[PDB]
Amino acid sequence: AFCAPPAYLTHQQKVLRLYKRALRHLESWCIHRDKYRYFACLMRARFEEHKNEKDMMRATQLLREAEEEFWQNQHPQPYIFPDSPGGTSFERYECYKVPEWCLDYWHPSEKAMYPDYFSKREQWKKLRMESWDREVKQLQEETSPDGIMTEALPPARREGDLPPLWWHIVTRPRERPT
Amino acid sequence: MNIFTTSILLIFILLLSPILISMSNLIKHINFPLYTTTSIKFSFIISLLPLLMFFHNNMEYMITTWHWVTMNSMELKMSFKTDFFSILFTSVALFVTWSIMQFSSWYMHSDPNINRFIKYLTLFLITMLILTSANNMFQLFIGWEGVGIMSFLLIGWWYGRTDANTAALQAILYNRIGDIGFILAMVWFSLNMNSWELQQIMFSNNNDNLIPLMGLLIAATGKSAQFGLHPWLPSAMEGPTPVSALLHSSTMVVAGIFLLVRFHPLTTNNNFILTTMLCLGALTTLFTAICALTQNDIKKIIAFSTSSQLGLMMVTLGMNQPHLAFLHICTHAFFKAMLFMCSGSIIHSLADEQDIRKMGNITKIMPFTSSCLVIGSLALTGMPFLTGFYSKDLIIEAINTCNTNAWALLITLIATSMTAMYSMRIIYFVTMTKPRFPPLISINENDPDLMNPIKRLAFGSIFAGFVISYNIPPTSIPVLTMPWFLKTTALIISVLGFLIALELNNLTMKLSMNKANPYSSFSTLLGFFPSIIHRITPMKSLNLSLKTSLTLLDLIWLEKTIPKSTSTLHTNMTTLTTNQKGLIKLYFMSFLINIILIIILYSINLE
Amino acid sequence: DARFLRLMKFYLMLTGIPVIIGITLVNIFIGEAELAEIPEGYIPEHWEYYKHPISRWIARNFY
Amino acid sequence: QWQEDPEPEDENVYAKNPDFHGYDSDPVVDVWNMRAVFFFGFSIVLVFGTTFVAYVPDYRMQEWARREAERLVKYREVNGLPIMESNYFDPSKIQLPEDD
Amino acid sequence: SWDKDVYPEPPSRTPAPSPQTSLPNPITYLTKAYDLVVDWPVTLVREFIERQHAKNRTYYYHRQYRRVPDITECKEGDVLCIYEAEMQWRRDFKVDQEIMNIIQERLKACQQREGENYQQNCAKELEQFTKVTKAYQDRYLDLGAYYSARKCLAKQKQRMLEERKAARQEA
Amino acid sequence: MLKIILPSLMLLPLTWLSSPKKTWTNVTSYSFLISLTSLTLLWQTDENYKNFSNMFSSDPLSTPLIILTAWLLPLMLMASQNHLKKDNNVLQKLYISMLISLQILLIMTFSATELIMFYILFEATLIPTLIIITRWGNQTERLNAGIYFLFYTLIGSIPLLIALILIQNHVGTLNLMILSFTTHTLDASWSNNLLWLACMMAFLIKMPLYGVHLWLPKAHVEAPIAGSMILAAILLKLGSYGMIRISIILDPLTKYMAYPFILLSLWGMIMTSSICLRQTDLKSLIAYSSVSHMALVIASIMIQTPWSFMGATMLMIAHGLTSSLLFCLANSNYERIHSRTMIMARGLQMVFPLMATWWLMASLANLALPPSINLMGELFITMSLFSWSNFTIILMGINIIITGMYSMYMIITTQRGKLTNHMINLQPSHTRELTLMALHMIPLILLTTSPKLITGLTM
Repeated sequence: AFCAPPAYLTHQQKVLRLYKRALRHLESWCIHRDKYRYFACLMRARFEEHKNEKDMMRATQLLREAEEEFWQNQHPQPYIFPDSPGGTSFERYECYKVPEWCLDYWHPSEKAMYPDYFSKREQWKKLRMESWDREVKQLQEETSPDGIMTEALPPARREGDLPPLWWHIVTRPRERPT
Repeated sequence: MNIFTTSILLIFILLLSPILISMSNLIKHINFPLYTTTSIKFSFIISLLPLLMFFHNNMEYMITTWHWVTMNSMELKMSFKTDFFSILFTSVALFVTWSIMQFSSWYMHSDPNINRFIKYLTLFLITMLILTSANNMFQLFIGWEGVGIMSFLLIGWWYGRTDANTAALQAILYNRIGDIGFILAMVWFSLNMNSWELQQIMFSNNNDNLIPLMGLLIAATGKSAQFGLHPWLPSAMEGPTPVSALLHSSTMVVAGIFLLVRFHPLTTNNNFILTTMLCLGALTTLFTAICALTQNDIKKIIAFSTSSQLGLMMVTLGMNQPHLAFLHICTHAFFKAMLFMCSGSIIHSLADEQDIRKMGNITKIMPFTSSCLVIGSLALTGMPFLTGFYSKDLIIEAINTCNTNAWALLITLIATSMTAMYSMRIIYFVTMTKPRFPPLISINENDPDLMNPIKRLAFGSIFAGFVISYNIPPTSIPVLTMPWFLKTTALIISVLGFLIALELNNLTMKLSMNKANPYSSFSTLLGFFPSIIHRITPMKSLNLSLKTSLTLLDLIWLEKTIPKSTSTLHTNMTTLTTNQKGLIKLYFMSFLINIILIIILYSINLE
Repeated sequence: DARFLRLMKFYLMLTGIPVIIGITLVNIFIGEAELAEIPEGYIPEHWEYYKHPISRWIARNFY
Repeated sequence: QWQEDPEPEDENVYAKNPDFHGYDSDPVVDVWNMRAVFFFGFSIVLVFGTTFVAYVPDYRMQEWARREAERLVKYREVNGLPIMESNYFDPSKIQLPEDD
Repeated sequence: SWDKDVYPEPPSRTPAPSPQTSLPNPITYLTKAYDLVVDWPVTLVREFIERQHAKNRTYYYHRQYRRVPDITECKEGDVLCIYEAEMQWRRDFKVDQEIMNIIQERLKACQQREGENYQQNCAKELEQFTKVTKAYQDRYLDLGAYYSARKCLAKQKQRMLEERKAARQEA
Repeated sequence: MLKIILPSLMLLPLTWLSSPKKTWTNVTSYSFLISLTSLTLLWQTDENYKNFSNMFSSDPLSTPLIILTAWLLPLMLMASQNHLKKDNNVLQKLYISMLISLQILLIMTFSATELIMFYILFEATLIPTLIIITRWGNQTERLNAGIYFLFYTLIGSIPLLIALILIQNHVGTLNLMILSFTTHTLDASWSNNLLWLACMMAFLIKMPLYGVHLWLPKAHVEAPIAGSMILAAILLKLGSYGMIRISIILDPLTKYMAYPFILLSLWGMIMTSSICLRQTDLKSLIAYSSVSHMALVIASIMIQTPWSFMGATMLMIAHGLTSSLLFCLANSNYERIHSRTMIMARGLQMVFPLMATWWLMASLANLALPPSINLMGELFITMSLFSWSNFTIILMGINIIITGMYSMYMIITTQRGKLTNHMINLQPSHTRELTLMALHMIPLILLTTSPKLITGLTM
């Protein structure tokens, strides 16, 4: 979520994510924790066996055979953490995640009830208006001319400068606002 | 003629007062949930009086309140039919909603728009009472569509989930497919009888009523979530569990069975309709009781159980036993809603977790909720002398003691076994194993909003079937002389189901590896019905609507034919006519052509 | 939005309350006329065929 | 590139007048347009016209027809006649062809 | 208040109470309470309002239209005679609808009061219904949304022609 | 009728002689008052329709349309104040004058006893409409839209004029009271069939039909909010009023010359309601729903049964109100983002909570939610058709399904879902547009309370 995936997926990453999905589906089959511990030790044994296999031709072939075996004997209704994709409470609170700019249309009456908050808010807005141009130039001056980009953001190299493109990560509405 | 009607109307007045307040400035100050709960409680107490007067004299009324519009030869009025059905259902639904209101005041303390939630619950209750106390079919349709839209709004209570709006749209779609048959019935009765009132429709008893009865049956299929149109009900579990305990468990889904009960004087003389009811209900019962044997989401299990019981009610209606089906309707809500509310407590404590795999023992850590859940599961099963028994016993007897299709009988018994089975599945993975839930414990079930409604529903689940079945008049004649292996068959079935599930689970405790057998992937996945239909039929619909309907015709071919052919024709004739060369020689040659043409026309025509 | 609702309620009530009250007075004190038979040799005016006071007052003074 | 003015910038109408009703930029005009609309639409029309209509009597001869149907069924049950004859027009009034 | 000869209502032979136990009926006492608490103040309000009615009492009559030549007595093209006759036909048509509605209401009420024994005890109302419906059918049915007196007349004439030809034949 | 028309005229000098600031308030208020004055037509205490002169009259069919036309003017004026705020005073006055002229001509058309006045005004309603579209629309397709709108109508109307003149030469008068008592069976022949075509196709193109309906979405899409409102609500009802009035003299050729049109309407209902699913433009969606709804009116009028005419009148009134409402709702969001695509703004229930109830109630009236009068019309039309042929309910029901489907799709993908956080320009709702939705909705409640008014001559 916070990080952007790379251009392509390496082989070790593929293997780790297969390991994770296999252990999760196995937890789903092996509902009881002891059963799960046992068959998870077995699964780690199955992985670690071909762990020092140096060749790549056979490595990818083993990986694809494992993906096939996983798609087979795959729990149709695997466990899915509630707040995660496919879960009960996935976006259950995405209806109360009102952004911040909805306060620029508030009525002075509604505002007089929360004065300190809006003083702080104007402070923040001044902060942003000041840091904008500096972070923009920090971006334009350190783009690799190779021509290929990476989607990742740089930090605030110079002191007194705020990290570029922060007002949407910061100010991000909370995750359970009520 | 005064007290009865007075109360029948004051109930609606009370249900309305909260909503009229919701459109006022009081709601800012007053506590609206408590107000609504009190109003519902008082409505229930008031409704107890018509119930008494009916238990006493067994008189039923027809009450015309407001004359809406007279269309030539056909009058429309807001008429109420306070029979056994309407009165008893009103009282039961009001008790259950009284409980749900407290449970929501506790289950939704964190929701800012909770007052809107209470208002929507009350609106659904009003629409259901209209759908249940109506003498006219337009009023029935009003309640029908109102229940539909209220389901849409309550399931879609969280309008950020693109998976809840889907379920709401799903329900809308299926219930409109049912509305089609409902409207077919209305039309048939308006043309062949000239009235939508039941008192005048009853004189169609000696006619061929296959068309409107099939309409009503399609409507019941859609609303009671029968086989062809079941999926929407479980998918409706995207909504908060009070919604599931009120609408999609006990009252709304029951509207189809109630409707077919209200028209039983016309089915008794049609065997086609009875047999198709029988088959549809038995098939639903089997299919859902199956699909529930492998579901890990408690809500979905409690919902497939409801679909199975609806199939059983339709079976009952198939062998000409409507009063039994309605008594099961009334006795089912108690323990089903208590079951949903126990689930909701468990879910609110375990931080939204709904997957039994992460529930564990709940006796030690929630003894009260657990006892209530066990009472609910028992009442759902036979467990003699609880609420469920006093109906399901006679259901099984009637089915095994009548000239019925043998396959329906067989799969109904199998489905009662499976009822016991998945009841035990819940009781095992939620009440008898060792924990799988996170290690931090934030459990609290002491709040009186959680305990009082649940224990009221428990008193119900225990004594209400006895009470009713002894206070009701004798409607039908039960067969009470049958072999031992038929009067004790429901209990044998449930017991064998309990034992078999117990063995299977004590086995899955072992260290062998479970596998994806093809006979379980069929149950775990709703029989593939959604997986294929919900993405083949909309695909065709939405690709047709574009390719063949919008572009091909509207944007291409009608344009080419009419306007963009007239335009080309006229612009080409223009290019012809007006693209001259500016030479007087040629103009005068054409003038000569015209001279000659006129002279020739004259010569031939007149000389 | 609350402002719009406040204003709508105010401006509806501003005339609907006097109207409701006048109607209640008319129906408590004056009320409706009662059916009858035309006395011989009597021509009832067009408004003497209607029932309600508001109805027949309007009818008389405007129709 | 030919000369034109650039596309303007959208404005927040509540910026300068937070008590804005949507009618006009000048407040007084705004308030009085709002008040006139509300008055003449809700207080005047939707109330007085509603009453005027609710107190229209015998709309398209509906009450009178009921009263007369009562009169007629009474008379006809009391005098043996039926409640409706299959022929509106007395045949004596009708001369059918002398078809041959 | 309302005529019995039009909306007849049988006398409702009521059975007397036959208490056969020692417990109290919670409905008779609740009913006395409801009477004393509700019916009395309401009855008083009603007395007061009916008195204020008696003061400044008002009357209203039933509009009697005289008979005017039907369209049979009108000529082709004479729009005055035709206009009067057609307004009459529409009046009578509305009246016939209201009659049919009265009868449907009588049928509904009968079926409701009888209950289970409505095939018996409710055949007179159903017979009147069948009769008036046959008539209405034969005098107002197959006309379009533009029903008038000329169309009813043509329908009557074709019906009488078919019947007279079924009678002449077979004689 | 003069007491309703002459005030509508004096509105014009009131518009022009008024100070630039007080020009909107005066006209709006006096238009409301004229809508009030138009409520006397409901004083019908008999079966004898109101004839005020040899030219002006009002039956139970024309009275609802006249009241709707007198009530829509102030709503259009209001809706037309957020745009035109940056236009010059003279342009605003010209817009208001166009709208007033439309009101006047429509009240005349519905009050006309004779068909030639009806035709003249039926055609005069093209000039102000075309001007509104092409002068105050925003995109370049304004012009093609206006062209389509003009010439579909004129190519349909010319034969109508020829047929009216023929009827004049044959009968002596085009009066509607006379042509109803002095009527004769039309001998079945190709000449009289072409007469039927001439008398009908102008209205059928104005309802419209399915095969000829492309002029409507282009206009609505490219028309400012007021033009869309008046068009949808009235300028389609015009064709149904014409057909209902003129179908008395075409008997019995309507029995077998209708199958083509009944069929086209019943099928295009399905086609258009399906289009309303795969449609990116909200205005186009509303327009295609309007076509789907008017198909039922056409079929009903074609079978010419009492239930049919009644349902048609109810559906006309209700559809006018609710479609004007939906276009108002759409333009509300348009004024913020200036885009007609229904996919850009899809979380507006988290900012406009009250305006969403208007969306909800409208989309519920769009579909047939009872006891709405949008539903009583559909129901009685379904009943009339079922009596016609018991195989119509198939198409009627699939249309019902698709209707629920696309209305729910509209409100879901527009209000519900995740908010578009980049839309910082989503100003809260204006009291004015809120009043607009309220004025569109409350009359629906009131009609549902008293449906006896919008039934028609049959009842």
